[PDB]
Amino acid sequence: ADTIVAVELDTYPNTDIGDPSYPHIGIDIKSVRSKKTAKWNMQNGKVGTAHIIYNSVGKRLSAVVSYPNGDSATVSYDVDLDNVLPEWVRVGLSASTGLYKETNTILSWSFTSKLKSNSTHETNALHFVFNQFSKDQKDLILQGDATTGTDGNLELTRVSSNGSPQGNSVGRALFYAPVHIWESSAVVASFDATFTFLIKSSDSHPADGIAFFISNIDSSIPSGSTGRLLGLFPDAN
Amino acid sequence: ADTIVAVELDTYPNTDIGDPSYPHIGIDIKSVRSKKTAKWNMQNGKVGTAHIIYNSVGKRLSAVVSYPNGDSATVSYDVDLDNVLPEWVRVGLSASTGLYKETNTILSWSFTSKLKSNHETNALHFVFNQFSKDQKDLILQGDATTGTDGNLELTRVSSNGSPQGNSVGRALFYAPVHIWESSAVVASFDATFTFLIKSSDSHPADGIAFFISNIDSSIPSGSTGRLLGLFPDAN
Ligand SMILES: CC(C)(C)O[C@H](O)N[C@H](CCC(O)O)C[Se][C@@H]1C=CCCC1
Ligand SMILES: CC(C)(C)O[C@H](O)N[C@H](CCC(O)O)C[Se][C@@H]1C=CCCC1
Ligand SMILES: [Ca+2]
Ligand SMILES: [Ca+2]
Ligand SMILES: [Mn+2]
Ligand SMILES: [Mn+2]
Repeated sequence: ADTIVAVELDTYPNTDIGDPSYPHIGIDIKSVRSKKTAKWNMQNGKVGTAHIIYNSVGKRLSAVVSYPNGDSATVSYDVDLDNVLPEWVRVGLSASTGLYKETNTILSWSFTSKLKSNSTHETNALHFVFNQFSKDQKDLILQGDATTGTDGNLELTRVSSNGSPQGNSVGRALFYAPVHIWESSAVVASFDATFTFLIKSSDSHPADGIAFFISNIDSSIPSGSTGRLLGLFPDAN
Repeated sequence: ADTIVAVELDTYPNTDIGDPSYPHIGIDIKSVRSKKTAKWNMQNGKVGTAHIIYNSVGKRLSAVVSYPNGDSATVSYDVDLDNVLPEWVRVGLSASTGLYKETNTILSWSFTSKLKSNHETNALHFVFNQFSKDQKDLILQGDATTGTDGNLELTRVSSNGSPQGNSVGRALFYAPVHIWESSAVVASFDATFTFLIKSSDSHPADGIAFFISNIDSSIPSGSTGRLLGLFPDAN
């Protein structure tokens, strides 16, 4: 079982897995059962924006999803992610479909991590921005059904050439470089990710969702990780 | 009068008011009496760094002071600045000395604020690693001058290199900061300065603070020594 820290955009209410009875954002530490959730008025076929932020001083991971009509949901959780994450990690995006299905299209993705040790404004830092994904995107490690098509969009799960999503699909995009999320003597580690998405469905019950995740370097899509496990977890412990 | 939010590097234990009995860092919302505080053993004459951090989603203002030897102190407060702060305000540095005195030298000051919404994102980043005699993007107040040594001297220093007593100075960024907004999914900022606090006297005073306030903030009077150039009295 890989280590996973994630912010999950859960579109399908699995009440078997302990998911509230509505779509929701959640914060997941090493389990699909969120540590904290908030109700999320998913808007069909609209372009949504997610922001994940964490600084290691206040030790609070936060997320906010928002749609252009003004509506948004926030969730936040307290943890020393240094306790739970390895020094070095990859970061990425995950999505999945089940019997219910939905476009898991990523239009934009950006990330910044910064390690500020004990000195004069000299920081280890990494910052990347993707607003156009391209067929051959050599700095993404695509896994599963994820393709970065020619439309400038990351499709984390399968889609027909006719705009209909495929069920039973799992996909993920990881930055190629490992990220220095922490190190022993590190007074401030902090990161933040934004991504824009289009989750659209002809279904009543689009499913399932998209997630920003951090896991160890040679993280692969774990088996039995589709639909409700959003490509992150092998099972639902 | 002019609302304030500060992170104070308070070097002098003023129990006549509300400090703790050791030098310290604290988060001040409208009052010198820190809403939270942490023990901070400032290292005389050693160059240190301070990082203020805040995002409008988690509602937690955080701050950490560290020196090169590894040592650092941290303090956080849950607070929704959007509720305490005008949409538009200036940010700055402030410092003061009293009977006891020390250098309040700023070597570097940087600042980022970002206001997002539904890639509609307004932002303001600035960085000073060298201050110059003619810093037209700083509004200097009180005894603050931008020395010839490339540093910002918030309180008065001698031509010799020693500190004045009973001094109070502050540097504010010229441009007003849009610190939050109506359709603001995220309104976050973060600020580090590096500083050199030096005394020969056995107990230095009084401290340095990063602060946020309305656009027309001026030093309220007599806030020297224990009030760190920020609040009029000790309420
Ligand atoms: C929504 C999001 C963009 C994540 O806002 C975060 O607070 N990042 C801001 C700065 C924007 C970042 O994209 O540069 C402050 Se958080 C902190 C900034 C320095 C790097 C670590 C994260
Ligand atoms: C403490 C805090 C305010 C968070 O420091 C940030 O890293 N701003 C620095 C400013 C560096 C300046 O050169 O811009 C990093 Se932001 C900047 C963005 C891309 C180029 C280098 C770093
Ligand atoms: Ca679910
Ligand atoms: Ca004091
Ligand atoms: Mn869920
Ligand atoms: Mn104090």
